[PDB]
This record gives sequence, structure tokens and C-alpha cells, in this order.
Amino acid sequence: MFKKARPFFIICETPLHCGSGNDIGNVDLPIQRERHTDFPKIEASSLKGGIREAFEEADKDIKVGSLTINISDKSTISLAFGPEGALGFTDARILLFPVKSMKGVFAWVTCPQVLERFKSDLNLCGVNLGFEMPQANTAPKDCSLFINGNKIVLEEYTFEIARDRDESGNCTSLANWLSENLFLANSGIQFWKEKIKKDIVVISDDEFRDFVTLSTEVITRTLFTEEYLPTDTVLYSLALTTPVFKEKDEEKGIFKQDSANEEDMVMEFFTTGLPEIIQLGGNATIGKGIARVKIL
Amino acid sequence: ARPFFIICETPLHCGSGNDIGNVDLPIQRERHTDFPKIEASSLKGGIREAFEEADKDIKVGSLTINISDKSTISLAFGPAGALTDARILLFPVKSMKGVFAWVTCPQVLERFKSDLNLCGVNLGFEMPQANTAPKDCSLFINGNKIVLEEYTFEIARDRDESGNCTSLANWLSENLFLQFWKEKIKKDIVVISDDEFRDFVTLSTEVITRLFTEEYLPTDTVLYSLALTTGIFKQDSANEEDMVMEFFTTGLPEIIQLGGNATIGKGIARVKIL
Amino acid sequence: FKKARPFFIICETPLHCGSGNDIGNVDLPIQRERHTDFPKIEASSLKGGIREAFEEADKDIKVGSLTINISDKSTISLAFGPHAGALGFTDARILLFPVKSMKGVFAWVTCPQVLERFKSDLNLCGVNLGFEMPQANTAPKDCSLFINGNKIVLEEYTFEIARDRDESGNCTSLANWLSENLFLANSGIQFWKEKIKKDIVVISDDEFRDFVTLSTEVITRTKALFTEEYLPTDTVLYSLALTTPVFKEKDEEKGIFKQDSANEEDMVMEFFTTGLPEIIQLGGNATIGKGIARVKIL
Amino acid sequence: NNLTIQKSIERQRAAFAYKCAEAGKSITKSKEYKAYVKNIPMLIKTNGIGATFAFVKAKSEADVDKSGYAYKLIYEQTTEWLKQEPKGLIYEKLNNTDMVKALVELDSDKYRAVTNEVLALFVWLKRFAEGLIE
Amino acid sequence: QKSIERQRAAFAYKCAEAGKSITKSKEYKAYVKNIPMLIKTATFAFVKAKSEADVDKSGYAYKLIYEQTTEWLKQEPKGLIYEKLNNTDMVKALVELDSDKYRAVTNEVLALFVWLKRFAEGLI
Amino acid sequence: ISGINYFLPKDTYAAVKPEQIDNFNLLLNKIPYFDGKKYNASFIKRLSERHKNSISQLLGSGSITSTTLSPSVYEITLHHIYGIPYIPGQAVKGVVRSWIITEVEKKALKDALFCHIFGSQGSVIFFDALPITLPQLEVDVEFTVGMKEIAISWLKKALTE
Repeated sequence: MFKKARPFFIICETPLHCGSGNDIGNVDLPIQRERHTDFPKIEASSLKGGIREAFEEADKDIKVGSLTINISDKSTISLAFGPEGALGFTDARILLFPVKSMKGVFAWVTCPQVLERFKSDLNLCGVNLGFEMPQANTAPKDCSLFINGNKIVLEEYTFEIARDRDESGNCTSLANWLSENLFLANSGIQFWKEKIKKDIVVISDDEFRDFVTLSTEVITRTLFTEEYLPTDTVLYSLALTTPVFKEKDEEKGIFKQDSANEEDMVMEFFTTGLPEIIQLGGNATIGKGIARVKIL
Repeated sequence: ARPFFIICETPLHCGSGNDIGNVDLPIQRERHTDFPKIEASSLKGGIREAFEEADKDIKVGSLTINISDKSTISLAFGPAGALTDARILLFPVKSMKGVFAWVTCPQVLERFKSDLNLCGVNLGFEMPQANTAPKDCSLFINGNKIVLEEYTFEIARDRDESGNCTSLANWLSENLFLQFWKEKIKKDIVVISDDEFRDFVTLSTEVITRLFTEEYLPTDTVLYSLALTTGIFKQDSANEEDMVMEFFTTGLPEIIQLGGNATIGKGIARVKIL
Repeated sequence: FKKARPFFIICETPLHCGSGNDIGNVDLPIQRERHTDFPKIEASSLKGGIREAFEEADKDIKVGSLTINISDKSTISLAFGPHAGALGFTDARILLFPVKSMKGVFAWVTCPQVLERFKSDLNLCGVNLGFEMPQANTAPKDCSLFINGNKIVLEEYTFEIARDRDESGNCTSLANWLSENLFLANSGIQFWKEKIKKDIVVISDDEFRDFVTLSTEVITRTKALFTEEYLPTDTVLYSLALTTPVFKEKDEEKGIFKQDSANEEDMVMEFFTTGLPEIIQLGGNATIGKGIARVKIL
Repeated sequence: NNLTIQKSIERQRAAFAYKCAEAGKSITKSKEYKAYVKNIPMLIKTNGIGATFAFVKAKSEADVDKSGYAYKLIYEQTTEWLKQEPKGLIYEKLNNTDMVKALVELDSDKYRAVTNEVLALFVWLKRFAEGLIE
Repeated sequence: QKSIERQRAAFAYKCAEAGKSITKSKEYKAYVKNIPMLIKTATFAFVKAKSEADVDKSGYAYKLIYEQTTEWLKQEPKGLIYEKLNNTDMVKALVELDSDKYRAVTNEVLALFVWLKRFAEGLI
Repeated sequence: ISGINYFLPKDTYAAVKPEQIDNFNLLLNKIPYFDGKKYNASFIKRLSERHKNSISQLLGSGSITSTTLSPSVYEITLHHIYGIPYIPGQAVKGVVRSWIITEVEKKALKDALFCHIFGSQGSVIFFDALPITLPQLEVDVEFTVGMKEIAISWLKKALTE
């Protein structure tokens, strides 16, 4: 149905709380989880609302193909995201999760199921990674989390993790690709880029679920208690587009080009004007939910 | 005919109208057993929407054309074509060991064996009896017990690969997928008793509250259907159904959109022909 | 979130912000970041403290071309909230931490991760420092904590650090920038003015984590004989103050914020940045004189 | 017809929770018991079952009129449930040892099953305690 | 068994059960709770000094804790000091390490007593 | 080595000697002495000046009335960072309560004056004092800054007793 797709990551800068409504869960205000795996996610509705609000409040001028256009014009947006549509988004899933460590302070943990889902989702958009995913209990060659041999000590647990040699392994390539495609062209952010090259650990799908479920921030507000996603989480999602829903050429705005389809112009409008920071989730009045978005 | 098995990739929600119950936008259900299903008027509509949008060249019979031909689609399947209702075969449920486990009742397996026999397929092994699990299952804690959701079931593993459960798991792994999912499906397939199955499919469906509540089918669900057969491809004549079915099998794209809310990525599914 | 600015918090008396029982070593631990074990103040507590200190003050302020007393209840609801307010705040994170030193009385500490995060936060507010964050185990050019040539010892433990060579070094630039950002521009508490420009020490994150996990003052008490945990004196924090155009429909209800010259966000920012007291009281158990922190907007 | 196993367990959880709530309301410090029953799930979430119940054991007070009697009652009640609810996962140990001692000699899977069991019991225990005591 | 946090629990409980059946018992609880804070502001040397080997004296409590709080360090999961403790005494080893190892052991010892404090009040 | 110090484990023994420290908290507490069988004042003044100025600026001038009513380790309330001799903080409250309870429970809990003054919804606020005399004050063998009506009077009388 949809014609074009493009992956785009989401990186949290402060704790994020995409409310799940209500339930009989332990905490009073829980985050939204997949029913059959208990992995956190962000529903497409909240993400689309956030991106729409970020776009509408902006004020700039961009070149969509061959014509100048301000990004804040009501008519264009209404034609793009739909009437108060031609553009869409998919539910955001969790890719990397931070967990406390004895050495290095904090480490990122992912599991084979998440990586396989990521690879499958990257298939719809026509991007081929060029290497296989890593096996369970593996870490890059230059990992620094090791203490006294092969053992790693995350939280209160101790997993026996096998290093990788020869710099050609699957896990090292995964880490290098993430470092080289998860952050914009360098402008001064060197620390995170350097760290992500060495502090990734892949663990079994069972334990990764033991985390996440019992390793999320819990705060007491004034009484009722809330639950949040830790900072430095990494999520991914897709943007889907289709030709505009119209009948008359003069009613399509700038998206009806002389020699270009509507879908490509819509995609150029989206990717060439998306802001650099957006606000997601609830409780935004107290600085919770800011996030960074990169397309690649 | 040809059994083509649909598998979900994102939560799938087909509009069932309205209700005065708890959920304010339920999903279509079988009128007398509450099993979920997809209406043919939506499946065929979505497949046609995929065909009318695709663009490629295939070879059917003798000649060769592009599936975008308005005439070809207009005639082959619908403006009335030589070419049923969707059924649920597996369902995911949370487990303490293994993250998730697929569960299916003996009744659904009997319906499946009935449905396939029209196409000529002969599985050759008796369907597994209720309360059984494959030989290499990874859902067992303390040996004789599994814990789905927050409850405990008692199940007996098949001692040898000859049994029914292992054979069914192997056949499902081989036929269903053209690597991780194939490796898993051969190990995690439980068969609960029929009565307990209805509870899961009625009180274990995702309900995202955006104030009102919607309802979607969980991801990684497995459904199956039947496609039967009977100008540009006129040829000397339609040899039995070999023409229409050939066109259908050749033209079926790999990703299709079903149900509503498609503007927010819901309703994507994978189509494979048995 | 049209506009935002940063503002520092300096503690002068023990500051405590409890968080549940959280059964542990100390019977009343302070709030701690989950995935790094650093201390922090939840945004709700900071917001409540600043609102309280805003309510009970009294003084005239000027916003563009009008005058209003900051204690009025007609504007507080619009600014802070009873309609979500138009002036939020971000949680407070730890930037510098004082640990006992043998030479120099007391030496501050910090780690590269904290400084990198701080630099990232200032980028949202259109502020660029103009130099590079220093690397681990680096101290200013003219430090006075040294003993035995190049060694330094804070607490029982011992550390090896290397000094700079000239003014262009990263540590000297960082110290010089902090000096004219963390204290008053004019005369004030200058007894610490030159100690922050000479006694900052940068250590690898692994050591800083342990320092902050074990170098918290623990002043016992009776009531029923339990313990307590406090953030040492002279701790330095930071946070971001956010703003947005007011949430009103009719142009009459916008209050003093709506003029005929500039936008609403600028007026809200002027209100906040000219209507704050240079001293405040956060935390808890204030009746025993615990917790007095200065506040300085950048 | 017979009831599905998915409900024969809920119909037991609710009954046991109600009985525990009434037994708690009987004692002289019902307010303290009601307050205490609302904190354990959060403590389990934040720390873990073993540490939570060790702490609960710590505050136990012998006399029945002391403010801490509620913790002793909670210890005993949550000890009774684990004998029956898991269907024989940890029964063999509780017969001759204190519950906390048993709860530290288990593997990960049994630990997570016990955690889920206790949370499921408490979702009903606190639900009835909020009601029967004002 | 494979979790560090649950490993200290098994040793702590058996440790406290060794406190009972001793003539001077209520004393034992007093020093158990008094140990943590002391380490905050060498500390074992104090404990070593005040030891007396009799089984009916108010110093036996340090005759247990010292031997009890060294057996744990032999079974340490991270394994900070195993060989050096095989042919020496705790104070005779912790005075033979460097700055880095001191912090590692410092946290480890203060960690065990947390469970010892809880279990000490449970049964004592 | 061992014996006198029992600390500075090789890394920390060098580059430090028993008579080169500059902070009494460490010397008194950090390095004990085992027998085998059992300060510049400019800072002392600036600390008090800053404490007073801060309590002043935050507090109303009218509300508080200062009232001068006062001048290793083995088996010494030193400020954790500064390591000076005056960090009572709460002992002012404790001494006042002990003096009045001993001098003056149901009877103690019958007069409103014993519901806010020694409140227990606190209203009266007591601050930890500090040095005022730069004294060496070696051991041999504004002390009250209450603020928030008439309370330093009750406190002075209690202290004298």
C-alpha cells in the first residue's frame, strides 16, 4: 500500500513517559508495553502528535524540489499530515537499554529478538545492512566492561560473556555501524560516539526481559507513584508515505510537480525540514520527554 | 485451490463497527465462538489495492504483461473472478521462560486439516493431542509445568521425534517460512485444552487507550486462508484453473496493508502461499 | 518550548530530598539516578521550592513598559500554574562535588561524562562555550593541591594527575569560564572566588561514582535512633528553565504578558529572570536549619 | 461444566486476599496494616523480593499490640500463599526453613515465578484492604 | 547462586544463625549494627585489638566477626583478594594493597553487613 | 609502615607524613593510633561571615535575634568538609528540649506554648552555630540563632542550668 519508507531513530535526553492510560499494574501510572513480550514502546498516535506539534510551531523556509515554501503554512501541513493523510509513522520499539555496571558506570544491552526485528524492519525500506547479526553473549573487541577475566557484572548479576577477536565479527560490525549511522556528522559530540563503539553487550532474550520490567525509574509524586524510561534509551521507527488524496491538480499545493511524483516531494518535505528536537510523552511541564531524532 | 498463510508484522485492527460494551471499537469475531477473523470484503479489497498499485512484469501461460494492466485485474479477480474468510491458527501469549509461546487448541488443528485436504495436501501424521509440547521445548520450569501469563499449566513433553507434536512443529517450520523465527517455531508450540483457549483469545488482546479504547490483534499472529480457482491471458482456453491461479500466485506481493488506521502504520502483514 | 535558559544552584547547608524507603545502607537515602548512581533533585521538588520562594517574596519589577509586584496571584497562575503553566523546569543534575583534601582544605571533583552532558544541555539554549571539555585526570595550570611533585591525595586514597603548561589549556579555560558564571558579577562571596579557579580536579568516571556513593555526610539522629544522608556543603548543580506562550484564548486574559511590542515568551522570560530571589531554601527538615542554596541565572 | 484453570486460580486469590484483609482489620492497629500493605509492591519493583521480605522480617515485633505486629502478620500471610500458589515450585523448602532463607537459594526462573505470584496476590490483598478498612 | 546480591544473602543468614546459642548474644547485635558506620570514618584493627578468645566474655563477639568477615572475602565473586588471604591475616593483607584495590574491598565489606544488619535483627 | 599508622597502604604512605596535613577531620579520624593493646583564622572568620550573611539575606532581619551565649580518635563534632569545631545543627534543639522536659509527658502536651516553640507543623527554626573566636581549643581531659517570638530567652536560661 505505502510506497516509500525511511527509518529514523529516537534518542531520549530526559526521562520519557508515554502514558499507558490505566491498568492493574504494580505502579500507579505505568508506561505502555507490548502485550505478549512486556517490551516498552511508543504508540504511533503520540509520536505523530509530537512531530506534528514540532512542525507546526516551527518557522523557516526550505526548498522542496524547485519552489520555496515556509514550513509553518497551515495549508501545506494540512495537506501533509492530514486535515485538522499523506504521511504516517509506525510504532516505536526499544533497541538499546541502559543498565548499571561495576565498570564504566552504565552499559547498553540488546537481545537477539530485538536485533532480528530491527533487521526485518530495515528490509521494507530497501536498506541492506551487509552483515549478519551477532549471537547471544557477545561483545565488541574493545569492550571495557570486563572485570577479572571474561565475567561482566551488570546490576547485581554476573553473565559470562565471550569477547570477539579479529575485528571482523558480527558484533563489532554492528557496534561500528551504529556509531557511524546513529549520530549526525560530527560537530562536537565525540564522547557518545566513542563510547557506543565499545560498551554494547548482547545477552539472552530471557534476561533482557528481567531488566526493562524491573529496571525502570520509579518516582513518588505528591502519594501516587509513576514510572519512566531511563535516559539514553534508543528507539527506532518508520515513516510511510503515499500520494496525496485529492482530485484536482491545482488543489494539491506544491506536491504536484512537473516531473516528480507526489510521494517523493512529500518525503523531501519531511526529511529536509524536520526539526532537531521534539517533545514526546506526558508531564512535559516539568521537563520530561525531550528527545533527539535522526534520519538514516 | 491454494492455502496462503497470513502473518502479522504490526498490530492488525479491522473495524467491527461499534458496541455498548467495554471496548469502544472491537475487532470482528466469529459469531458463535469469539475467535477473531478478517472479513473477505476487506481481505479482497486490500489485495486489490496492492495489485492496482504494484508495477512489474510477470510471465503467465505464453505471453507476458505488467500487472498494472487495468483490464487484467478488472477481469481476472474482480471488475467476479475465477478466483473465503480468514481463520486463526496460532496465537501468542506471554511466558516466564522464552518471552512468548504460541498456543493452539485441537479444534483449530482439526479445522486446519479439514481445510487443507481440499488442496490435496496430506500431512501424514495424526494431529497432536491436547496438553502436549514438542520434544525440545524451552518453556518448561521444574520439568512438568509451564507458566503462561500468571497461571500454571501441566503438560507432558513428547519423548521422541516420532510423536505428533514434533512432526507438526517441523512441518510448520518448513512450510510456513521461506532464520530466528524458523528456529523458534520448531520448539515453542504448545497445544492447550480447547476451553482454556477461548479465554486467552478473549482477554489477551491489546487495547490501546488513546477517552476511549480500541483493540488490536497482537503481533506475530499466524492466520490462514484458502484461495481457489476455476483476454490478455485468454490463451487457447483456461486449462482447468491453471490460468487464474497462475496469475494470482505470480502477482501476489510480499507486503500488504489490511484494516483501518493505516495512516499510522497499523495493519501490515506478510503473505505466503503454501 | 520556544525559549529556555540555564541557571545554577549552589548549596550552602546540607540538602536532603528523600525518595521512599528504598531499603539500603542509610535509612533515608537521597534521590539517585538509576543507571549512573549520581544524585539528582526531581523536577517537582525544585518547582515547588521555587514557587514557594516566589509567593512569599515582595518587590516591584519591570517588564518592558509595565510594573507589577511579583507576589500577585493574578499572574502566578498564568506563569507557574493553578491550564498547564507557561514556565517549567528540568531536574537538577550533579556537576561538582566537594571531597576532603589533605592540602588546600577541600577539593572539588567532576568527571568527563558530566561535563559532556552539561555541554550538550547548553546547546539547546543557543550557548556555545568556545573551547573543549578537558580529558580525564586534568587540573588547572596553577593548582595548589599538589604534594610530592605531581601526586595528589583526596581522602585516604591517592591520585596521579598532570598539570597544564599555559593558559590555552582546557582546564584553565573551563575554570576561568566557571569563575564568571557561578558567582555574582559584583562583590559577594569572593572567599571561594579564586578557589574555584584553582582547585577543580577532574577524575575518571569510575572513581567519581564511588566518591559520590561513599562521600555523603551521615549525621545521626535520635527520636528511635536512625541515620540520615545529606549532600555535602558547597555542592554545585544545574538545570534548565523552560517557557512557552501562555495558554489563553482571548487577548484580554493574557495579563501583563501581552503587550504591543514583543512576543509572550520574551515577557515570561523577563519576568522569571528579574523576579527571583538570589537565595532560597530547598530540601526538607528545614526547621533544624538544613538546606540553604543560592540561585544565579546565567 | 468444570471451570478453566485460568479462573480456578483467580477465584482462590480473591478469597485468600479477602480473608487476609479481614484478619488484618481484626487487630488493634488496622490502620498500620492498611498503610503497610500498599508499599510492598513498590519495594518489590524497586529492590527485589528477597531484600523486601528480609526488611519486612527485620521490623517484626513480638507483641500483638505493638505498631510492628502488622509486619509479622504480613510475613506469615505471604508465607502461607507461597506453599500453595506455585503448585509445588518452592513447597519442598518452606516445610523446614524460614521463607526468606528459602527465597535466597533459588535459580532465576523460580525467582521470577515467585515474584509474579506475590505481585498477583498483593494486587488483590491491597484492593480489599483499601475497602474493608477506613 | 549466579546473582551477586543473592549470594551475600546465603552467607549472611548462616552467619547470624551462628550468633545464636552463644552465651553473650545481645552483645553480638550491638556490634553488628555498629560496624557499617565505623568503616565510613583500620576499622578491623580496632575489632582485632578488642578480641578475647574466651567463650564467656564480652570480647568473643569480635572473635567471631573477624574470622566471619574474612571467610566471606575468600569466597568473593569478583575475587579481589584470594591468594593474599590464604597465607596471612585480614589486617595483614588489607595493609598490603594499593589505592585501587582498597576501594574495591572497602565497598565489598560494607556491603555484606547490610544483610547482616537485617538478619541480625530478624532472629537475635 | 604498621603500628603507628596502619593506613596509607604503600600508595598513600609516600608523599604524606603525620605532620603535613591541613584538615583536622582526617588527622583526628582518618589516622588512628594503635598502642598494640587498646589553623589559619582568616577562614575561621570568613566562614562565619558567609554563614551569617546567607542566613541574613534569606531570613528577614526582624525575625531572627542572635544571642551570643557560648565561648586521633578513640572511643568530636567536626564539620564534614570544613572540619571546624561547631556543627551542632540539631543539638540546639536537643539541649533545649532536654532542659525543659527535665525541668518542666501529658503535662508537657497540654499548653499550646509547648506545641510550636518546641513544635512537633514546626514554626521556630534553629540554625547550627559556628566559631567566633578562632580558638585552638585543644581538648584536655552565635551559639543560638533561633528564628522563624520570645524563644532565645527560654534557651539562654536552659543553657545556664
